[PDB]
Amino acid sequence: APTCGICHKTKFADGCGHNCSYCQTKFCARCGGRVSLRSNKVMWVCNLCRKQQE
Amino acid sequence: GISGGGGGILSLLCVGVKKAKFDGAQEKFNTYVTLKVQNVESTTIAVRGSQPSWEQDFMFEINRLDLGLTVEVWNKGLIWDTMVGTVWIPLRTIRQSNEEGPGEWLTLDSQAIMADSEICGTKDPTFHRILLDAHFELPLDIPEEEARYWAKKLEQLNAKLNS
Amino acid sequence: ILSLLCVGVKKAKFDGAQEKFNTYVTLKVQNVESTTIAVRGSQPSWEQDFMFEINRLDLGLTVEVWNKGLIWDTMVGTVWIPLRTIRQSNEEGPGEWLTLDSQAIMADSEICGTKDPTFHRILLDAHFELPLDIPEEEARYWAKKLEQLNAKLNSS
Ligand SMILES: [Zn+2]
Ligand SMILES: [Zn+2]
Repeated sequence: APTCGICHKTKFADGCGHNCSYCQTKFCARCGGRVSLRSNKVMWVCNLCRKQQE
Repeated sequence: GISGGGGGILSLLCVGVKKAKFDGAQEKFNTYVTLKVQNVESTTIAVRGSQPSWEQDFMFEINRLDLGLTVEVWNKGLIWDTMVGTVWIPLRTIRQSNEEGPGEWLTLDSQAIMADSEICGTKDPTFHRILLDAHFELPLDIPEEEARYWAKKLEQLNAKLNS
Repeated sequence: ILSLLCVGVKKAKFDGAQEKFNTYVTLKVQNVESTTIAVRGSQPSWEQDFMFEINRLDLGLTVEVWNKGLIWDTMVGTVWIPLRTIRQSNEEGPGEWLTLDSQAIMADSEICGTKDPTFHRILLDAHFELPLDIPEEEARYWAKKLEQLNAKLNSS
């Protein structure tokens, strides 16, 4: 049972979840988001790192 | 240019296991619910009686909408457990929402309908019912200012790491 | 809903070193989007089937292949498949190898093609499932929509 490293509740199916591009914590859809740069680059950032940089 | 839009992939399945109503003597039941989806399994605690209330939420981050959520209600035994009943909910029938719902009462069936070794429904209705909610959530949106901040911050770090 | 579009994302073949690739495929039709998980190597195999409810046929299926990075994931290639071109069949197929292009072409903030071929290819099966019948009322609606794609409901 891999589980979101933020909420510790959501369980990931194999290969699901995203790693935070900053802290590398694997997170579920409730716990971080995506920043898309032009049409060819995307990064992922968890809500804890978001909070820190606010 | 730079977007914080989360887009529209439905990956987070939320399931609310509410309660059940069994036909028969209450001392006969000490039951739990198991949920299975995309080879992930979760379970409530066991609750006694003919009207158990679990009120437990479960979340699964998945990517295969082509399957279903198997729900099983099990009567706990000290040596073996015995299935009270089951339903199978195709993931394509599950609403997309941001809110918890009231659930619906579903009749529990006794047996899976199997085709080609995979479950595709259930059969042989019992007189028991379960109250269950399920919904998919959409990904979060990051506001544009905050997205631009993160893109620049981590572009600079990427540029530094590459050097 | 005129038809259910089935899309089988089978595998891909990348030019260059195995260890450079850890890739996933995303699909978009109208505002419905889907994704595979990431698989390592120069010839990853996803073998994942997707389905979309299609009501208009003048648009396309956008397919993107992304490569995971520590910070950024990078889009390694894309194709845009006009829906009107997809085979009409209930039968799954072996897929066709399609060369991945470097970027989308836009008309009015919206994809209308791709350009700049890469040396990477994707194996995709796509087909429209046959509807069971088309009620007289809906046939009139589809006849109008198809007749501006130089198309018309099969008389049978
Ligand atoms: Zn989470
Ligand atoms: Zn983080």
